Amino acid sequence: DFEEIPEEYL
Amino acid sequence: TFGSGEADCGLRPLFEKKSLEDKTERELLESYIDGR
Amino acid sequence: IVEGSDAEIGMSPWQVMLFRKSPQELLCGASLISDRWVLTAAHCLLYPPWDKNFTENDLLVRIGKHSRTRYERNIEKISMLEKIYIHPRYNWRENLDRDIALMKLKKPVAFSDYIHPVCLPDRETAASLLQAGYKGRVTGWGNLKETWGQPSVLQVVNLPIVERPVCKDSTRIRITDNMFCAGYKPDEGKRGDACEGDSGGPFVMKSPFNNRWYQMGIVSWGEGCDRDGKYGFYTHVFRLKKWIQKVIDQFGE
Ligand SMILES: CN(C)C(=O)NN(CCCCN)C(=O)O
Ligand SMILES: *[C@@H]1O[C@H](CO)[C@@H](O)[C@H](O)[C@H]1NC(C)=O
Repeated sequence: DFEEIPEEYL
Repeated sequence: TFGSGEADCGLRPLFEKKSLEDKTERELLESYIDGR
Repeated sequence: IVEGSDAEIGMSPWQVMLFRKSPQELLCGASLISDRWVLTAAHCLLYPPWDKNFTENDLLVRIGKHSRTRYERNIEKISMLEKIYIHPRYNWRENLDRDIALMKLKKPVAFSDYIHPVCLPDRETAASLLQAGYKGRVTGWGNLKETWGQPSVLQVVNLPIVERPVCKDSTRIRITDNMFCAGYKPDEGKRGDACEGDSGGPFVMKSPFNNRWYQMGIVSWGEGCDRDGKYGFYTHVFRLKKWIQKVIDQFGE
């Protein structure tokens, strides 16, 4: 249910 | 960061800093046997 | 949070979201105590009986949020953890005594209208506010009910601190001086409680002497959510302050 976060944070 | 928290700590930009109160803070204050 | 309401925007700018990288999930709440430090409950990170042992690299901290699932572009800030510190005497074997831990951010976060740290109480603040009947506030994106659903936006609820004896008499768990309980009595006809998803979040109070918000507790444990005759237990931040100072001074701030 979580909207995708930016890949820079992954 | 520490003792008594920060410096500007605990003062909300959208509330305390502008002198606005949130919708239920009164509740708290009134339980401390009525606030300041 | 059970029986709370939607928070207003910027109402708990120190509210932090402990976020699981993968799977992507809300682990617990937390609080911003300075530009590089977050405070949470040890159990949110370590709990051997359930095989829970989170590491720096397993998590993300999201600050300035309002919406639970949305990625609030241009509002929230996501940071990485440099290091986790759990209280050397956190007691996960018996009653979660000393359930507290500090997380050092990889980089300082910048304050904004939606991100601002809370103060840690001093002896005197503690002495004056930490009294039966005085109310504190808890916030979080946890469940809305014991078994059920979930909120869209940050929730809030104000609850009264409860006398130690009533606390003790409500459970079979051995309560320590490092905890306090709060919530209404069945009698009170007013409900509310933290629930799953809210742990590690702050219990805060506003000083009538200086208008600042102080975090007196951390959402730690409770039997069910909002059950009658049961209370929420919170870590007593003040009692554990020395350890907090110690760590921030010996390692950064
Ligand atoms: C031992 N105590 C204090 C409890 O509250 N029991 N628990 C343990 C929950 C802790 C899991 N990370 C629970 O009832 O979920
Ligand atoms: C948690 O994991 C760390 C390694 O990352 C380990 O040193 C520690 O022993 C673990 N805690 C336990 C298993 O109680």
